[PDB]
Amino acid sequence: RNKIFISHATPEDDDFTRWLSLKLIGLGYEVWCDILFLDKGVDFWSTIEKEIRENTCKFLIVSSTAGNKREGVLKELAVATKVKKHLQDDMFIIPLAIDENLSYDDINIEIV
Amino acid sequence: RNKIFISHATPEDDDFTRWLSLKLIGLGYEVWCDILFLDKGVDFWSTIEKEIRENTCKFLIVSSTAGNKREGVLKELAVATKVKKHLQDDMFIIPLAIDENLSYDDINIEIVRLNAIDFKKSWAKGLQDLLDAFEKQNVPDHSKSNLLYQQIFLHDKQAIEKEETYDSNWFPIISFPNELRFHRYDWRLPKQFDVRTLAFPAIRYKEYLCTFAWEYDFIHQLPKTETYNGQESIRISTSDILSGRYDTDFIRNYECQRLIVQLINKAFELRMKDKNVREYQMSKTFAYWIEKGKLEKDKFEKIKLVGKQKNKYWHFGISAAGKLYPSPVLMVSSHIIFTMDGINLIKSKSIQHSSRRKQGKNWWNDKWREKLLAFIRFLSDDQNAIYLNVGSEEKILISNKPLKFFGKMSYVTPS
Amino acid sequence: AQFHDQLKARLLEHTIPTQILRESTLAWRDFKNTFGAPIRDFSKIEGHLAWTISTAAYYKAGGKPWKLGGVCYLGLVYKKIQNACCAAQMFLDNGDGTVFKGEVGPWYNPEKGEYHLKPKEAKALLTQALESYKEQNKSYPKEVFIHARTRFNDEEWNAFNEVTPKNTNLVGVTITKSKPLKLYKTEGAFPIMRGNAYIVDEKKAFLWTLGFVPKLQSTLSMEVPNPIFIEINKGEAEIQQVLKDILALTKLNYNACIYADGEPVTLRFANKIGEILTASTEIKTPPLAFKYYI
Amino acid sequence: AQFHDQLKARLLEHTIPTQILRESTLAWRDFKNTFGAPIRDFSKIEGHLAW
Amino acid sequence: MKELIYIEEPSILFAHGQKCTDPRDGLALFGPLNQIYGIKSGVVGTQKGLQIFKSYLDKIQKPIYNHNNITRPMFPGFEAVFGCKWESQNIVFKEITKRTYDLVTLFNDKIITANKNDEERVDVWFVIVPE
Amino acid sequence: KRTYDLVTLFNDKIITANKNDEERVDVWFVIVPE
RNA sequence: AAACGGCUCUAAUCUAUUAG
DNA sequence: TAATAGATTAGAGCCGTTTA
Ligand SMILES: [Mg+2]
Repeated sequence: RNKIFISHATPEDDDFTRWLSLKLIGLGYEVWCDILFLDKGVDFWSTIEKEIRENTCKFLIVSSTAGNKREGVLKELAVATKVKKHLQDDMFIIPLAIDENLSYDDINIEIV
Repeated sequence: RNKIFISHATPEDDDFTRWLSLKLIGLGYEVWCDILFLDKGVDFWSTIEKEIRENTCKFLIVSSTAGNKREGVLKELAVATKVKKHLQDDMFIIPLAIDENLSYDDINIEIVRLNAIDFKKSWAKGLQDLLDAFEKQNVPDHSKSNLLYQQIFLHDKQAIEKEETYDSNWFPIISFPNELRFHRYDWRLPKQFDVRTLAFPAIRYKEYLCTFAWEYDFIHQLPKTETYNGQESIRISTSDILSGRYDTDFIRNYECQRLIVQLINKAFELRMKDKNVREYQMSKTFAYWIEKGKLEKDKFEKIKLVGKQKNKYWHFGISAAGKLYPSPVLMVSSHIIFTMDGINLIKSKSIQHSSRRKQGKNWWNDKWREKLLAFIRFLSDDQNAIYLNVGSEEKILISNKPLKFFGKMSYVTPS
Repeated sequence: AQFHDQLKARLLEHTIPTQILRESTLAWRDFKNTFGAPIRDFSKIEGHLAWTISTAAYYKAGGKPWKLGGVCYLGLVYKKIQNACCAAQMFLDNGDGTVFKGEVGPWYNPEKGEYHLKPKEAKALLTQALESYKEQNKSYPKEVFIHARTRFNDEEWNAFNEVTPKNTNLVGVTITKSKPLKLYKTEGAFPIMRGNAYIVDEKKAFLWTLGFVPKLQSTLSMEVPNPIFIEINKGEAEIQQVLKDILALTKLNYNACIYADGEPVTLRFANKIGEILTASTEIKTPPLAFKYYI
Repeated sequence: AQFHDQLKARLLEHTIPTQILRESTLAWRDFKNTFGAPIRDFSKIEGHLAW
Repeated sequence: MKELIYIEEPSILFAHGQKCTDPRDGLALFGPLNQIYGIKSGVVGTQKGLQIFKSYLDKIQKPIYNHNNITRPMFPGFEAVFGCKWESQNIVFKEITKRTYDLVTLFNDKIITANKNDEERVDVWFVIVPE
Repeated sequence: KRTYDLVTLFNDKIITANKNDEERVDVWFVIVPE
């Protein structure tokens, strides 16, 4: 369960997620990033789910304008909601607002 | 593009897949269940690709706990996700959750966002939900299939939570004479005389005359009963009998209410001979019915009581039996009495039974209830009561409104 | 008049599931009244006729068309010959199946009009039922749901309560039809709907085992339905549980393929097998399974 | 000695087609002579046996 | 006004563990609990009785409609509902060519000789009585 | 006697099942123990 | 007796009472 | 033994096929 998860838009939002991940391993915390640790030649969604609901203390959702509407982030956040309900852990879901463009209203109703 | 695809866990989810497959085929939709449509020989993975990509309209994945981790269904679901992205059609995949041993928090991410159609404990109502969804999304014979379609929806029709009021058969006895009197006609009443022939209701019980009438009422037909001492008669209040509080070595409780019951019955019998209504001797009791032409257009209060059927005449009649177990009530029973032309009763009872069944072929709750209420109201003297002459000063009062019931659960009447 | 039941009774010794079919039933169009429509008009219910015939055939062929969802419902009926009490029992086994055997060996009360069991006959009946339950479910029933069309006298109830084992609260139910309560509906033209229960007492009630149906959009009974009086005259039990169990018993009518019947099926099947048993001479250890009777 | 004969005779009144199958026939491999091959060697005849 | 309490209609099991209310719908949807492989019908009646039984059996094998299907469900055909073979070409026919006792004895002896003497196995004897 | 009782056990099992049990049996395979 | 109901008819018994 | 009632009970027949 001891791991930190970062979900994000894959094509556009890579620099911040990579930087945050590398800083986190530098501090000592374990991370799982889909552009760093998702190994080539695996079932990417199956491993994503296994990591979400098997080894994940925290689930961080980068909240860029495109990332919020992104289907992969939506599925990841949905199972994040399910596992948050299961583990009973408080504040297991942590959003990260990185863009000044999107406002408070514009964020999708799940993570508001 | 008109085809339905049903991916499933092959080793342990066959039965539901086949049932749904033939049900959908019988509904007109084209299905591609693998165990029922995959040709032998053909490259199965390439053929599944071709079906999913080229002609599959909707994707139905089963969410059994054996599934959602099976490689084959996962691969078909990944291809289904790709076709969902390509088609940009909402809810192209329609998951079905048949297993109750997995929760919605254990569904794989590929279909976790989509709402699973409920199949957990009722496959037929789940199929009705699925077909409702298919109609909603306009998923792709004209007499046979509609029967199955209606049967799926009608298999689970139930009672709507609505309040309904019911007119019952029992009529309450609003009031009654307060005292039951046993007169001491030890020698005044002839021992071989028939008590039922008395003009007023009474019974020869224990060499007493049990009746609700005054001791001097039985004079015209029993002159020798005159000059009778009132102290000899023993009087018991009717309220004590009805409440069951009265019990003596003289008369037992059960005998006392049996006696008042038969007194009420005899009062009815001796009353309706005055109420302008003829009688018919059924096997157990008497049924009172009105002859034809005695009512204006043969109706009372917008309800007909005598009419024409197959050259003969039918008359609605009633039979009364008082009982006191729940409360003092008079149970009525409805009958049809049959005549040549409304004036002459039918002697043969086989013809009577056949004609009663024929007239009861098309009579229903509204007709039966309205005719019973109309007959009871016609027998009534005043607005809300029927008088039975149990005494020259005491009368039995029968309510005009039957015991109304009410219920929290009922139905919508088909039109 | 005594052809079918006598034939079944004669065939009873050597178990042979037999189904009697009238020639006018299968082909009702050929035989008419000689002046018009056929004597038996099956046009409207031909599919229903096939349903019933197929269900009966599948039942007599050793198949179980439908089941029901630690209580032994023992419904016994008295037959006029000396009076013969013949019972049908139903309960749920360990494997969730509905064991619906009979309770046969009709016990004979010599009194002409006393539809009650003598202490010895009642003892034999209840010990047979309890032994059948013990051999079927490997343990004694929690509560035997004895029911009948007649009220139980004191002596037979004492015999039942002294033959029963411990921790077996036994309850008797008297189910009577033709009780004059013709409850109508004032607003609509459609009768009271099946399933209504009128609690007229903590022990006695009116159960509407038949009536209008929302699912069939029609009525199981022509005219106005007649409720059946359910009286818990003996034994201690809740009236609502008794009504629910009666409606549950109202579903095991294997002899037909119909939604439901006006009376519990246990009573009806006990009456049918009793008619079979009394149709002919005595049979020692009768088959006790309805495929041979209905 | 007379188990099969008596059993088949007592089933004659209530007609019941019965087949007596010895355990040593259906699953002959399990029962062994305690020092070697099974007491009934059906290996050569299995299909025939089934037949 | 007296309260009419409601007893919910119980549901009866069917194939695959499913529950329904009407047998005529639970059978048509899912089918019976246990599987038999078929019905070897035996018919004890006249030649006309055998012909009538055969004709009605062939009619049964195909779906048959009621006059009003909403109130009373259709019959989808024997094989559709029960999944069991009850064909009319597998009939064991025993032709027949105090009066109550003798009439019973005729069919009785036919059935007893059939079940005892003859080798063909019959699961249910359809005594097609005349009229 | 011992043969009689051993036969009678399988016997009355078979008649009890043919008479009481609802399920049809075309042929009863008495697996005689060894 | 495919079957279930509505009705119709008949009979019997149990109480209590009166006449044998 | 007969009669007069009510309450239970059982037997058979007889007709319609459950309003769209
Ligand atoms: Mg039957």
